[PDB]
Amino acid sequence: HMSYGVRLHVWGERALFTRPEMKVERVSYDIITPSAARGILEAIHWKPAIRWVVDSIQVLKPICFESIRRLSAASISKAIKAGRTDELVKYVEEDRQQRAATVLREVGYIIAAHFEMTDKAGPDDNVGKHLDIFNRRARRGQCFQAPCLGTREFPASFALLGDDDASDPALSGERDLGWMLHDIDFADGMTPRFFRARMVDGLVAVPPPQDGGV
Repeated sequence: HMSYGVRLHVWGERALFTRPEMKVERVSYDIITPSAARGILEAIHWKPAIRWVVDSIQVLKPICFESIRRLSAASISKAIKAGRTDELVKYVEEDRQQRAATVLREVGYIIAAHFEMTDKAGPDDNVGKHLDIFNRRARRGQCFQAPCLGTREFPASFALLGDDDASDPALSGERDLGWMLHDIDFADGMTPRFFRARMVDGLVAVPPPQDGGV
């Protein structure tokens, strides 16, 4: 059993879909990953009975980045000159505490997903019930926890869209966004998988699990 697809407009001032291979600095992927999209639908509603599957992502806004940080050239110079490692250690600890990042700026996507009923489904569980809890909640802007744009420091706004339906020159045509995190192993909820994302007039089809992921 699967639901009809829902459609969820998500956006924010900033986003950070952390690239996993660069495990020192935090850099964002060019667009929301399927796992982060799944993770937003689950924030609105999830239960063991159900499995959210992301089918496609529509990028609404141009891909722009920004260097951001949450003690400078001359201070280093002076503390070395003054022979003060204590201050130099404080400056190092302090720099790490800014947790420098390269984040997406002013984003907005449309997530197209559905859920499938799981083997954890009880007699009281069905598509109708669970689809209606989701829609009621999304319409109302309420959720189990605040959805995020990749990391918890970036809250996700969202509105539910209707059933039906690319004019930005930056988004049109076929574009190869290359390899990116697809989603995490359902099984151990830890070992990541990847797919080559391709974008057509904003639309990025998302392969299912059993496929040329990794």
